[PDB]
Amino acid sequence: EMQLTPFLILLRKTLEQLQEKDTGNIFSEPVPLSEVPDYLDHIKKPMDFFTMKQNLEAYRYLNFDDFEEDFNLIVSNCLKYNAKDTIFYRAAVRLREQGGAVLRQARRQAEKMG
Repeated sequence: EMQLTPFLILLRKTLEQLQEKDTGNIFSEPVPLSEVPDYLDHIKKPMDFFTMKQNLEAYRYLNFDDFEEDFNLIVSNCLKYNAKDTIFYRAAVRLREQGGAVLRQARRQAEKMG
């Protein structure tokens, strides 16, 4: 029923909006494992906005929940790995806060499609 192209257009816009909230671009690329050698010790599934864009374009997000789940991993991995008193941890809290409103608006648009 629901068409694929307008859904992917929405996800592209939503991803851009989420990225815009990450003003430091600290989530724009994968955590460099060369520089954080213990990262995979703690984090089961790394995620970042570039990997999300690739997934998007590989038609790997066919419902809103799967897209939102990867965004949430960006946040949750960061909260997990970094101490509370760091800029990184607080950036993840802020992203959670500001990304929430973005996601809620985008999900309503997706619901209007079905």
